[PDB]
Amino acid sequence: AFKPPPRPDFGTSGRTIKLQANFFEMDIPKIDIYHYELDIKPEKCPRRVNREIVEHMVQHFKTQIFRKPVFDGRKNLYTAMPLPIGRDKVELEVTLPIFKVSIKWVSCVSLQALHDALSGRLPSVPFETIQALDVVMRHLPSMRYTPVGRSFFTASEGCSNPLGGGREVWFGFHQSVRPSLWKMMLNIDVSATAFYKAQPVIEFVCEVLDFKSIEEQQKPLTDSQRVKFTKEIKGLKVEIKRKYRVCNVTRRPASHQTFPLVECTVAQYFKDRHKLVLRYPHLPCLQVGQEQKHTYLPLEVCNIVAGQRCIKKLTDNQTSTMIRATARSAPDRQEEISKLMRSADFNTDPYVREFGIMVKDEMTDVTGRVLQPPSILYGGRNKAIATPVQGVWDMRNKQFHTGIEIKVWAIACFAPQRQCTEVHLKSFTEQLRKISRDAGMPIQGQPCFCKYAQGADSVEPMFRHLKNTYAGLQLVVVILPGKTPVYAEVKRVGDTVLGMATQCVQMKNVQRTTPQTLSNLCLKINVKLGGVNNILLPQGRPPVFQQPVIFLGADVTHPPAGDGKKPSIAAVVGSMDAHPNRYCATVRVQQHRQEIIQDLAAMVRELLIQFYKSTRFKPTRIIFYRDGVSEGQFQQVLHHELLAIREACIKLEKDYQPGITFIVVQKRHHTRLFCTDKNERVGKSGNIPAGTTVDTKITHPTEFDFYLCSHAGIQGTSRPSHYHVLWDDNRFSSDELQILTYQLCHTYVRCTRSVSIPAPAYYAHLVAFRARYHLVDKEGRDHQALAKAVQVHQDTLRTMYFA
RNA sequence: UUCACAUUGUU
RNA sequence: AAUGUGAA
Ligand SMILES: [Mg+2]
Ligand SMILES: [Mg+2]
Repeated sequence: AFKPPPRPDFGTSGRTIKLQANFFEMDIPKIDIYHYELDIKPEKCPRRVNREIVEHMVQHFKTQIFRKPVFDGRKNLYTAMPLPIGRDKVELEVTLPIFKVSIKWVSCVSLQALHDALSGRLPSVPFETIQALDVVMRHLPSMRYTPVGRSFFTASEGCSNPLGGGREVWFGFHQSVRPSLWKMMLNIDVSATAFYKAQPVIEFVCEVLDFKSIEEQQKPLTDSQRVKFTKEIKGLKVEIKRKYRVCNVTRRPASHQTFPLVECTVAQYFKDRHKLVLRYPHLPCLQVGQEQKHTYLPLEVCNIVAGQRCIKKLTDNQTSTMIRATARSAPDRQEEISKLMRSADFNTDPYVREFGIMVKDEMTDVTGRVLQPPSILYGGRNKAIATPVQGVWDMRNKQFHTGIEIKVWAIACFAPQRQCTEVHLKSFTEQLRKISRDAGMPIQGQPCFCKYAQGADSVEPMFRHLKNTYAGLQLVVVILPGKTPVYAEVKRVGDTVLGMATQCVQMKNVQRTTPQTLSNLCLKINVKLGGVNNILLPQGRPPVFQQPVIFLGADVTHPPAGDGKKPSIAAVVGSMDAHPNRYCATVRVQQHRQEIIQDLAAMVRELLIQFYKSTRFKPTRIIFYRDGVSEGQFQQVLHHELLAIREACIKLEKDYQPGITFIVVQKRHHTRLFCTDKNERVGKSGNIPAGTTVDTKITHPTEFDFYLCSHAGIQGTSRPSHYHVLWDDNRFSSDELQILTYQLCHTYVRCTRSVSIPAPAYYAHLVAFRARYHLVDKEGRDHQALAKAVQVHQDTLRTMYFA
């Protein structure tokens, strides 16, 4: 239950395609790097400050110690050659315009062993070596650019990309060192993010408060303005030589604001001590440093410090500007990455030079294979077969495999009548019934109930009435004016309080209908009512379907940044037929920002029981798609969760041991794939075609992983999903697993398109999202409360309410 | 809330 | 959540 299976073989299905990857081959010497531990006192210093300290230590003690070491920013120092220190732990006094730095030799890192690991010779890739290489490649840019995670950012020279509110777009790149079947690879991608302008605080005030000039406000500021500004600058760093974090903004103007020196004002203090007359004394001051102290600084003497990323949310306009700034088609992105790498000068990096490393300035050529899409089987009387072309198909002249006959339904319109009239509702009903009839989901008549309502308060009593009054009620269609807290309430009542099927529609989609919109809407409706939209062509499925098999999807969605308290949400879905089409859901609230699904065993047990209830089979196989786990958590996650699945099986039945395949689905990596041949590009975005598969050259040297871009690239540059097999009792071959995954990408019911991840994982996402909606504004006893919030009604348990 | 894709995620 | 590109 510990180590990931070796790659069984290489895929052979599908026609070849020439690709380029944003992986750049690295030359690594055979020598041994030497690793030393570093302890810096005081120990609370920022990583930047630590790097500065070590740099200064090397420059001040260059004599008879040390030539060019690299530092990870905390406790790790690597050197290409040994240091005249042996294993001795020495204490160095470093004074920087006060720091005690102890150096103890830890170990040796053999790059030769890494060469053994990249070949077949060594079973595993030694992580210490990878980390060493990463510290090497990260040393220089960490002190030249602004490090953000594994990326680096900078103010692009010659360009200004203002966002408003004292913010601008900084451009940069993700850089990571990764082992491959081929060589060591430098993964390089371009990115952009919001940073605070390094402008005077006065101009920051002007941009925040919308002043063209500071003279627009000659008064001391309204409380609204002072608060609006306080919320913007609080937490940011300003300077005068001296760095300060802004903890507050004084209420009183600099002329009036006082402090004890006996009391003295700020304006006066800057007159007497600094010979400074304040040109804007009517404006307030910034309280900096410790908030228990009384250090107040005028706005005029302060600048926003450069290199501070905007953590706060961007406004709608700032976001629009951001997207316009960073919108790149696939070829445009390929060229920007290439331009970046050619101008990067990695091989002239003195620290890269010290460790004898060479980096190839060209993208790696890779051969992909474009898998054939599955045929999609429909129902009705004509039993049409749809053939996905470039990851897309449609439902024109097609009927659902199993269409629900709708006899009893209602309409609840929370939109104002003056905006969404009865005529609109009637026309909408006619159109929807036409489309529904075409799709094989006949809405046989008019709704038995159609009334207007207002506010969330009216939801529960209206729904309670509906459930009491109309026997055999199948659906309530809820018309919403737009973004409103009524949606969350309709879902709370419907899914968790009364167990009623709802379908919400925006007012604008009722006022102006299109065949396509109504079609997709009919997809959702048919699914919610227990229907089967379509199935994979039975004879076109891989042989895994010859025995009972269940498909599980799992995801943990986490609370937004700058948060605590809000729980993480874990969602697991399971297939309930042989198609596979129908799914059931399980969802739990859990510890804040925990990736490991805590209650997995119980969830899986539920899903297995329900599977048996639906199919009268016990799965001989369990295929588990696990979204969002990064490499650094493979071991922990697999250890807990695999054992959880096994436990769920054992407790269900003595000696019930279905084979488990554990795949990690990853969409948030930095691997990009591009068409080498321009004539292979698809659409306006110029992306690789749906079905593109890569399991060579840039993948793992020993393990079972692959890239599958299962979706059509509509806009920007596609993200090919990465699949990493952490465990496989079923002994899948690459071909069968890749084809299975791809086919699963075609079973997603909310659209007639192949999606970017297999339907189970996507459904898991939808479930966690709905749970987020159930928990809106609700976040021992509190865990019980939150658990209750996400617990769906009994009549909702066997449904696809999350569609 | 029709949907997918993509982006931001010592004063 | 925001913002874009699109679809029978
Ligand atoms: Mg997740
Ligand atoms: Mg959106």
